[PDB]
Amino acid sequence: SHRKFERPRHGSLGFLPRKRCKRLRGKIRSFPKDDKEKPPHFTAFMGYKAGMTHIVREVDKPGSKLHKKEIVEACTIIECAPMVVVGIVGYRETPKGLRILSTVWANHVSDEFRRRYYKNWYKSEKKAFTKSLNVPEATKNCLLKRIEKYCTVLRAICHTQPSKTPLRMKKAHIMEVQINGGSMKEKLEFVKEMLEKNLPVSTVFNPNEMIDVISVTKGHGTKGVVSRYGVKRLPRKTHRGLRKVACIGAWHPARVQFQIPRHGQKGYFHRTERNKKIYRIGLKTDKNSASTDADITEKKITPMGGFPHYGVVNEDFLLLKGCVAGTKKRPITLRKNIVPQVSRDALAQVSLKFIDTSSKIGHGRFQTSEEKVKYYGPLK
Amino acid sequence: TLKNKMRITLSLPVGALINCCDNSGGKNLYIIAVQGFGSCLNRLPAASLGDMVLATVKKGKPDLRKKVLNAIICRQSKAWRRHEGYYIYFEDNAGVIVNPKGEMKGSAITGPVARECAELWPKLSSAASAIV
Amino acid sequence: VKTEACSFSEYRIYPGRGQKYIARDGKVYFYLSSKFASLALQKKKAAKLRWTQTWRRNNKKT
RNA sequence: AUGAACUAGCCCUGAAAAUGGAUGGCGCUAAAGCGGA
RNA sequence: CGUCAUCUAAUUAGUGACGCGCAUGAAUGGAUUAACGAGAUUCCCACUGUCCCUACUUGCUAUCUAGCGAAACCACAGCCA
RNA sequence: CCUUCGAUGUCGGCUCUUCCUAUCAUUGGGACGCAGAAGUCUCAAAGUGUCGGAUUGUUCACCCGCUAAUAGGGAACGUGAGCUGGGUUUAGACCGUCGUGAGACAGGUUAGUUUUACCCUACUGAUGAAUUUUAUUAUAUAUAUACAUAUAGUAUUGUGACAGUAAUCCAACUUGGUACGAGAGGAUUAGUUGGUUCAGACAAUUGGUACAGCAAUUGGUUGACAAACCAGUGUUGCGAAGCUAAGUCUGUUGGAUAAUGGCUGAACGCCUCUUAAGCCAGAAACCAUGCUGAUUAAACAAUACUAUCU
Ligand SMILES: [Mg+2]
Ligand SMILES: [Mg+2]
Ligand SMILES: [Mg+2]
Ligand SMILES: [Mg+2]
Ligand SMILES: [Mg+2]
Ligand SMILES: [Mg+2]
Ligand SMILES: [Mg+2]
Ligand SMILES: [Mg+2]
Ligand SMILES: [Mg+2]
Ligand SMILES: [Mg+2]
Ligand SMILES: [Mg+2]
Ligand SMILES: [Mg+2]
Ligand SMILES: [Mg+2]
Ligand SMILES: [Mg+2]
Ligand SMILES: [Mg+2]
Ligand SMILES: [Mg+2]
Ligand SMILES: [Mg+2]
Ligand SMILES: [Mg+2]
Ligand SMILES: [Mg+2]
Ligand SMILES: [Mg+2]
Ligand SMILES: [Mg+2]
Ligand SMILES: [Mg+2]
Ligand SMILES: [Mg+2]
Ligand SMILES: [Mg+2]
Ligand SMILES: [Mg+2]
Ligand SMILES: [Mg+2]
Ligand SMILES: [Mg+2]
Repeated sequence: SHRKFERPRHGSLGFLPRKRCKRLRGKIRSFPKDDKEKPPHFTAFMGYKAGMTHIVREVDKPGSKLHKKEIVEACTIIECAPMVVVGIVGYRETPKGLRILSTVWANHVSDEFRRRYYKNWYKSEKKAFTKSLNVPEATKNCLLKRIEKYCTVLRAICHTQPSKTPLRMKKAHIMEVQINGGSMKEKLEFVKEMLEKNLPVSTVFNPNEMIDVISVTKGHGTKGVVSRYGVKRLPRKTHRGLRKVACIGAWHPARVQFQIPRHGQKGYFHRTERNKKIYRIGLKTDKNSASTDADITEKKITPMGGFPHYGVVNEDFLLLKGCVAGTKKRPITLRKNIVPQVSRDALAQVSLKFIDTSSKIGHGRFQTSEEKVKYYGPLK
Repeated sequence: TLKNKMRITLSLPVGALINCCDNSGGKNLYIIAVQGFGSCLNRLPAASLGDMVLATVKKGKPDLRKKVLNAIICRQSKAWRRHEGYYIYFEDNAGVIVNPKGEMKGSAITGPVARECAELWPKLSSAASAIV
Repeated sequence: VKTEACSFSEYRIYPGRGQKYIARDGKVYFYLSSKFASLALQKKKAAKLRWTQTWRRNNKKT
């Protein structure tokens, strides 16, 4: 007979195999659609997560109850040191999917790029990438000519520089960044000028832009149905315990179905989230990187006492409205939208009035360390 | 009159007994329903400081009792966030008896009243002494 | 940046910190931390606590 | 050089139930279907 | 789920009345009754994680390891429409 | 009365998933005894929803409410080694009617033990080798070649067959006191600002949490001070970091169609959306895009370095 009362299903079946992810790094599944009237440009970047803070902003929404008022919002800080471009790779279309022609490498690579190919570098002779970079340029140009002639997709290989962060790890992270833009010849002439240089973050993104974020959620281990799926907790009188599901299924499909929620592993899942707005792009050469026109105290972004569990941020960075999956130090992949947004929020430009830099250990009360000494006077 | 009312935390579920805050003759209100509440299986309807409710009077003058009446919440004791960046809470829970159209049955509110409520109902803002 | 006093231990409160409270009469109080609000709702007096600004003023210590 | 009224072969409407399913399956229309030689 | 009143916002429940009572009734004891009861029922105040709606936390198990080490049950055996 | 009496646990509720359409609301349409508004009959359609309570053990029923609507059903009358045990249905006891009596009552009432998973599968997560009767959507210098090519080890970056999939509904204001109407009344559509249910995360702020920490204190015991300890956490106040909701953030657009309305146009010198041939527009439905997995393909590619030895 039918269930007495109706209620929507607990889980979502579109994220179903709730297992641990294959890797820490978040991988892009699809790149933005290639428009060939635009000039060639990069489409992605990668950084690390530092912490959160809050800001003060003036609203500009005619019709709202908050039309002309100062509000407070939370934000997330991503440390965004420049990457290095080290190679090129070209794909062509087949009925079996995309297909690699070849890979061309630059003339010199760094030791933190080579560490990613070893399980233990400290005991090795370190002979990776010591013969192949010594090829004549003629072979490379013939290969690039073939790529220009037969390929339809270019991507550029880039890597991060973990020595400029407070991380304990020394291996760099490697990823492929697709290059949209004009014709294949223009794409090739674009990439080659960058083959051993730095990508700063403001070459890829702009202020007030809308971005997508890819990363891996925080891990929690084995969890029960009550926490993993959110099911109704069961009465106090129950004999074998109350944190479970009462009925696993009817008699007679004489099996358990795959839609029934069970115990299992929770967290450490891979996710892609849309529409996170950029509020400010900081620069490591700037003394007042957290001061506004209304607050001329000369400040940096790092709060009094360091970002808790991360360290001090002293490269250039991003400020994102909202929140992002992952722990402190977790690598975050950034991507442009699949097609550009034209709504009112994505076009509106933001002017900030206050960034907060008080301590996040305990309950902080000052914005700088000089205020603290000025308030108490001389101590013992 | 616009009905925008950015969201406010609900803590006053069905079955609560609150003060009456005006000079109509009643002394308390017993909440029995909340207007515009949807469907969710085991969930109790609950209200915040600008909502209209259905209620009865448990002690007060005999012509107001044994009836279903309308009311509007003016003060609440549960903390709620203001978009400027702080949190607020009152002493007690209070409301006034009104028409289905929001017209007062009395003619004077006793204590302070919240600004979010006074923006949605103009007669109440007219009849209040302090708007906080 | 505009700040306000703490009404119990008169510090300065920067935006995004506070906690206000309305008495039975329409007097507004504004505390910043949990500790100060807890002390004020237990009916304790700031003049009776050694670490507050009020005590140091009544003992010629500022 | 049109207008009707009847009659009977194939086809069609009438034709709604619960795990996913059954001309035995694939499939078949110059039949690999129906009535004959 | 007798009719009337009351209790609630809403009462097959509780109490007070009515009585052609399928089939009440006088030591088969009738009608009452202060005090008493780990006896059966209804409402009110106080109180609270019973509940909205769950979260956090301690001991002892469970877990992995060195030793020690049983039983029920068993035609043959274990994917589906 | 076919199967089960060397036993298939016998009412209702709570919990949880899936299926049907004889469609209540939400989407797009046809008709009216259709001015507008409000409704009634009917077509494609199961994508998304279908509640809080008083009385009763209840299924059923009835009333008070909100809502957009509070549709009907199945899965051994779904679901007891999931629970509960109020009713029914052992043994105690009271009442009425019946019986000479022991006793009876599908008539009331009160009190009355709910046992076992470590096996096999199923399902949820977690490690992991082996794979030449095998594979190939090319490789070489416009030319040749399947009469071909292919070792292993460690490691990075990738392709993506196939399977799963996600958003939903409402209000106010403007259009507009306008269209329509004698009056009374009074749309659709589009725009703006908000909200409900659901899903995926997160902790700058607010709250909860305490066997990090600091302080206070009752009884007792070290001769006193100081320092401590015991009372299975002696008892109180605050309480960082971490976890956490009641707190904060985010939640697309294309292809091809169904119902229906049409175009050109014979049959049938007229006509006809085709009940011939040939075409157009078109829905919360379908297929993709997007998202999760991919020892689901005993699947594969490029690259770097190396193997008494190609
Ligand atoms: Mg029990
Ligand atoms: Mg903190
Ligand atoms: Mg200093
Ligand atoms: Mg319930
Ligand atoms: Mg005729
Ligand atoms: Mg046959
Ligand atoms: Mg045959
Ligand atoms: Mg009752
Ligand atoms: Mg008799
Ligand atoms: Mg006698
Ligand atoms: Mg007798
Ligand atoms: Mg042990
Ligand atoms: Mg044996
Ligand atoms: Mg048997
Ligand atoms: Mg048995
Ligand atoms: Mg059985
Ligand atoms: Mg209707
Ligand atoms: Mg009908
Ligand atoms: Mg059954
Ligand atoms: Mg049946
Ligand atoms: Mg049982
Ligand atoms: Mg049962
Ligand atoms: Mg069972
Ligand atoms: Mg019983
Ligand atoms: Mg008995
Ligand atoms: Mg706190
Ligand atoms: Mg805390």
